[PDB]
Amino acid sequence: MNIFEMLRIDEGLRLKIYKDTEGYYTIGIGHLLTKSPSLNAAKSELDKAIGRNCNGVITKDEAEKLFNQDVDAAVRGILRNAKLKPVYDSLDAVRRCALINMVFQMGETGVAGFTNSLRMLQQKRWDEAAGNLAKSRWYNQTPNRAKRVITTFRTGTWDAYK
Ligand SMILES: [Cl-]
Ligand SMILES: [Cl-]
Repeated sequence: MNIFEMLRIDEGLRLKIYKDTEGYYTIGIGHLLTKSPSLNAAKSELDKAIGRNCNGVITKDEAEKLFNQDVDAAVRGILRNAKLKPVYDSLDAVRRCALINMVFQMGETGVAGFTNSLRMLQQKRWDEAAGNLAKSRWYNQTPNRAKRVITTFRTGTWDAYK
């Protein structure tokens, strides 16, 4: 199991514009297009992103290309962030994937806001961090996905995805 297989399980694959769990315009493998309410604002963002007139539809290949960018952007953003980098460096390979997963979903700023949970991960207090992380809107909004990520951090194994 690797980061890609993990996110693909969590986000799914859709070749046509759709609305995410929060009502936003998305495509492919969890690629947010716009928080605006317009479908047209989404269709324009999409074409800017692909470099063609897509009219709201893309190929698998295009979806993958976007996914490669997003994962890379997520890893670079963690490494660049003063709050996140130290956490990432203190972690083992499995737990590292769990932090990337959060960052891809919620953005660097959002994750950087879980101060307390971040401090406990850095301290290796697995049970207590799992417990604090569950106390969030994130967990209340997408419970099955958050539980998967949380188990990843508690255990250090790929059990939830298996
Ligand atoms: Cl809460
Ligand atoms: Cl969920």
